[PDB]
Amino acid sequence: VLSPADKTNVKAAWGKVGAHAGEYGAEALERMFLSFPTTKTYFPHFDLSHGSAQVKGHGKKVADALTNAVAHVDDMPNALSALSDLHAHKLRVDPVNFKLLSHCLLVTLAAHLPAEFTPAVHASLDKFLASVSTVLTSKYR
Amino acid sequence: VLSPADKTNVKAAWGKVGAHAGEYGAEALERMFLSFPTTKTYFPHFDLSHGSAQVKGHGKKVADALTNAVAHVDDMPNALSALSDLHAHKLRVDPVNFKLLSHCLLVTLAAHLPAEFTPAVHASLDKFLASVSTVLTSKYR
Amino acid sequence: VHLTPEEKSAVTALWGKVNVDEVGGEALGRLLVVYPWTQRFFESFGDLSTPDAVMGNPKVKAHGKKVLGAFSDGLAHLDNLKGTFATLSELHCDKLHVDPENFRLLGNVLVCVLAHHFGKEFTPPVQAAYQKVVAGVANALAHKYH
Amino acid sequence: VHLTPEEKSAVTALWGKVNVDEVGGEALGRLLVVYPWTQRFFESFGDLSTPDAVMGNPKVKAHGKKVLGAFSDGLAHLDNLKGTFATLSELHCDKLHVDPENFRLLGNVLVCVLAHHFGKEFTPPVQAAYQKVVAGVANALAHKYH
Ligand code: HEM
Ligand code: HEM
Ligand code: HEM
Ligand code: HEM
Repeated sequence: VLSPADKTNVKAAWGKVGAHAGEYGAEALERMFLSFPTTKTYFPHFDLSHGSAQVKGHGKKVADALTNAVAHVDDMPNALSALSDLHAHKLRVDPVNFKLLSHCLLVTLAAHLPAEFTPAVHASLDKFLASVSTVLTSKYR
Repeated sequence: VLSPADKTNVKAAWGKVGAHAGEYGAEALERMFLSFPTTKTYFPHFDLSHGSAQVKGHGKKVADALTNAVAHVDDMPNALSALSDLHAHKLRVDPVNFKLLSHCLLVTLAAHLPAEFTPAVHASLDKFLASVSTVLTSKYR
Repeated sequence: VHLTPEEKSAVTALWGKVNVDEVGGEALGRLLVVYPWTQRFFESFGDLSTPDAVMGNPKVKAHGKKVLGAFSDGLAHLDNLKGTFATLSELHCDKLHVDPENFRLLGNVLVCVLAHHFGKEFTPPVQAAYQKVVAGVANALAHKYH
Repeated sequence: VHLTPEEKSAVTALWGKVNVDEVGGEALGRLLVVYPWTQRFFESFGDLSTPDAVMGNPKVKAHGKKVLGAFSDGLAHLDNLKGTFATLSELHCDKLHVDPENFRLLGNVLVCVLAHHFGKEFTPPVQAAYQKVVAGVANALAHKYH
């Protein structure tokens, strides 16, 4: 469960991210494709080169979903419901991959939040992305 | 989430286990120690030899916990509250190992329930053990 | 992956009793039932609407025969799994875009099917040997993924 | 796992800037904060009750120095990680009873610590190189587990 401190930490971190959310989402995907090449199997229709507009556009959408999740941190299953449907029944991304993207989002946040990425905030963000991942896979079966 | 059909399937399959619950628990543990030897790092205080009283005793405790969960499948968090506490605060078994024991329980059930282990029941049992595992790790952080 | 001589003997002996077409259809069917997201590769295969429809689907059964046939052949080369499955690894990465986690899920389902099929003959030591094998095959099929 | 010559250069270049003592304490401290069940191996280490207590704990810092020191030594040895860590692998299995999953967790935390400390310099290709490295070290340390 996300604690009140977790929720405070997540809002603070994501708030500092602010308008860079989309750029950081794209960076996290890029990190994912390089660090965990098997994740590329879900994007054969993308140019996955550095600076790809397709990766940039998808990163914007991922980031916006996370912003929406933060804004509904007490009511995340409904906020993410359409994305839970989409991943469960259309995209059908193996659940194992959400941990990979979550790690890469954490790494991206670390690389951009020198002041904010304390051990406590680190822990909260890890819990939050695991929670988002759990919601996103909740309708798989 | 566990559907009504999942609950029906689990109750029927585990009902058949009946008096063999402890035996099957011990067998699952032995299968786990042999197939996934890293799990032995949590039992250096046990005689892990085949047929040991320690492994038989622990198998029975694991099995009875599952019977408790099956009997209270509508509210497993409350049913397993003491056990969730125990694993989170004291045993601190890494969450990855719950999938290992769950696979070995599933294999043990498949080997003893030829009539009952249909594809649908297979799926329901896998979901149920994953749900139990989620409850037992829910308080880890 | 490294099997002992007795483990290799155990694998070979049990597999001699396997109807590969039958176990292949059963394992692939159960994969699609137990882990339904794996259905994403098989939109062309027709009716997958229920467990019975999946298990009874002749295209599901056909691909099951094909996959487990290749698995079976690979058991002749337990000393070279990486090399034996290298060209299939390339194909699955380059053209089929199959997440290697699918290979691990199928290995797990296969172990369940063998346990269901063989009952008590699928002893804890025989299972441990087969776990090494399905891990090794999955690792071999994943090796070329770049 | 095997690193590209260019991945090796990226690893070596970044590590020349790493204060192994400090990064080591930071990484072990964060492991105990982010994945607090890992504190199970450090019962005698004193106060671990809050994040500030964990990070400031002298025994945590000292052990972090020790652990990352051995990590560092291994980076001279990237084509032979299994041989390099064989002795410590046996120790962790036989005497310390440490689930090798802990090595993967520490690997993840170390990558986060490097990103946090180095910022933009920790580029996606440099991270990718370090992921291969921490995976290889974790695998090498898990290798002797029977
Ligand atoms: C925090 C985790 C994730 C979030 C918030 C997220 C969110 C999203 C969003 C918002 C979309 C666009 C939906 C639309 O346009 O209707 C999307 C699509 C997609 N996602 Fe996820 N996703 C996550 C994890 C993943 C992972 C781990 C993978 C695979 C490695 C993945 C693969 C895809 C693919 C292939 C698409 C379609 C892309 C396209 O063809 O345009 N997602 N996701
Ligand atoms: C997945 C379902 C699991 C269930 C239902 C379960 C249940 C239990 C129960 C009922 C006990 C005894 C509690 C008591 O004596 O008050 C116990 C203890 C224990 N469990 Fe879990 N457990 C599970 C998973 C695991 C796993 C995966 C591991 C490690 C691989 C593990 C490691 C232990 C250990 C080391 C003990 C203490 C054994 C002893 O000293 O007697 N458990 N568990
Ligand atoms: C032991 C594991 C596996 C083995 C040995 C294996 C082997 C094979 C072989 C021999 C082929 C035919 C290649 C050709 O015609 O050139 C094939 C094709 C294919 N495989 Fe795999 N496979 C395995 C697992 C999987 C899994 C788990 C999936 C997806 C869930 C999968 C998806 C596919 C698909 C979509 C094709 C193309 C089928 C077609 O074109 O009709 N494979 N595989
Ligand atoms: C991943 C890279 C790691 C390396 C290279 C490493 C290396 C070492 C070394 C050199 C020692 C000293 C052994 C001696 O003096 O005989 C040690 C001890 C120890 N390590 Fe590891 N270690 C690693 C990860 C871990 C992790 C992640 C954990 C647990 C979370 C762990 C648990 C321990 C424990 C409990 C000791 C004994 C500490 C004591 O004296 O109380 N190690 N390790």
